[PDB]
Amino acid sequence: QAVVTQESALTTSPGETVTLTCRSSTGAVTTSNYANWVQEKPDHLFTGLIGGTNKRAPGVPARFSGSLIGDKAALTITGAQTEDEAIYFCALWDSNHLVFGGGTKLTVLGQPKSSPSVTLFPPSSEELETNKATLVCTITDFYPGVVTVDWKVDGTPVTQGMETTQPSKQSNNKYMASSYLTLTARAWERHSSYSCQVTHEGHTVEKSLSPA
Amino acid sequence: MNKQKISPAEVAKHNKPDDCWVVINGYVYDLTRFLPNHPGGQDVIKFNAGKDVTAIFEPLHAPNVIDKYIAPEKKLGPLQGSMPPELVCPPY
Amino acid sequence: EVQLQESGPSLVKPSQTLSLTCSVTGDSITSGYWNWIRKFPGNKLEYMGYISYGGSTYYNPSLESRISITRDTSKNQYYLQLNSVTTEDTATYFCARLFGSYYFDYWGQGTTLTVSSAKTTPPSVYPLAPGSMVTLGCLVKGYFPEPVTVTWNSGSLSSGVHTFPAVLQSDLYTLSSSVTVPSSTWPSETVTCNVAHPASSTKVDKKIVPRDCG
Ligand code: HEM
Repeated sequence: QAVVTQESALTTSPGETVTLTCRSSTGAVTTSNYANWVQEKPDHLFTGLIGGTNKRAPGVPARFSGSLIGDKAALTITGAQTEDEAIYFCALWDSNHLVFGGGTKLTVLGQPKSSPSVTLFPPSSEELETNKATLVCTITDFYPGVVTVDWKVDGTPVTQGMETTQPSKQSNNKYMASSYLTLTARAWERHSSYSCQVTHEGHTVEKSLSPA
Repeated sequence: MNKQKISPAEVAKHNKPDDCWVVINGYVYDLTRFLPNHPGGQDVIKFNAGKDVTAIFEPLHAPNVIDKYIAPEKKLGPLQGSMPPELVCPPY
Repeated sequence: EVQLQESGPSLVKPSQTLSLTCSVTGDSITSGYWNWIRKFPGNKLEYMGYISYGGSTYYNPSLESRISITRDTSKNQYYLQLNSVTTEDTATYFCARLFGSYYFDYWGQGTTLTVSSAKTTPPSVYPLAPGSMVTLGCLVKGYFPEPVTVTWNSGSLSSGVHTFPAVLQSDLYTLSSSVTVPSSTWPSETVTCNVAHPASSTKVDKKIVPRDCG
């Protein structure tokens, strides 16, 4: 069963042309794959854009085109607009099965980039009375809305016990997220250093802490 | 299966109730023994036998019906170039 | 101008059989391919399968044993049935049409479906305190079902307040909220965190105090 692969994320600014591409794992995409493209905006909003490789759905702005670029299907946005900021899903008909990829997050710069505003809260002393502990790392005001978050206890990356939320859109069109670090009260006491590390646009912003 | 190019000349020739070929996308199909069993009725195929039916076929069928009904032996091979204008079906 | 509306439960326990409806107004379902799509919590879309305008079906080869798509032209609707439900089935379900072979025209709004054995549980609320501007937080941890309604100083303080999407820790929900105030304004003046969970019908409010030790 072919696996359909597409760009993590792509940033671009109004007016520019942007191309998003779509690769199948087993071979090169031809028109028999009937490549398909749909857009997802916040609030469960889905819009069909392209079908049969290069066929615009009705009601779709002409700035949207599909084509066969090298060995993959391609979605071309010629003269991108701020409202084109959303997640793009590719779908291919492979082996009589229709398959979505993991989608692309396309940022269409509507305001200057901004770096994240990270804040680490320790476990509250009341939560420790349950033999549980939860550090909370709040990430605000970042743009574009892509962010990888990491944790270190005593200078070592933490494998298990963490969950981060999906970047969500703020009222001012930047993005926010939270990361939780769950431990038992025993673990919390048995270690000394704690860190939440937010990588955005190249650099990493780190907020660090010790109990005292 | 890696199969031989077929020319438009040869396809156009296959266009009667009991010798029916069609071009969907750029590929060739012998729909002859399929006729009796076309849920869309025989006529539509007959009427268009020996033609490129891409523009009619594709919006009425999902891409995975061909392999449910049609034996692969009847997937004849890929078209050489393209069917002459007169023999390409357009949307109605 | 052409609407798809999904129907069904919002919650169903694992083991059970989920039943979803798609009501279609503005066009006859005897024309395109009519389908089901899922959107998991992690942003992954999954094509469920379809039924034709003639009643022909097709299902994702991972769902053949479970999924079952029916239709009734008279009421002009089709359906999705998915038994042996599991935690993994937690997602938002969409119906969309497919101009057979070409593009998706018409998607529904979707319905969220949650699979859980969890019994109704009030949140435990804990102040999140650090120790020019001071950033205070609130941890609403370990509740079911959603939602919670979170506020600061009874709504008095509504600038620079970020309430984040709840995640799922040990079959229960956890979410946290934060407000940002001047350093001059706290400890000095009281910042209380308000949490209403309509389901368990509780309502608590945590004052945020300077830190401990240790
Ligand atoms: C290539 C092999 C073909 C196969 C396997 C096939 C199979 C089918 C099937 C199963 C249906 C019913 C669709 C459903 O119930 O969802 C259908 C419908 C239809 N087909 Fe085909 N077909 C083929 C070729 C063609 C060709 C060449 C034409 C004419 C160009 C054609 C014209 C139609 C039409 C007009 C309908 C719809 C009739 C209606 O609305 O009731 N088909 N076909």
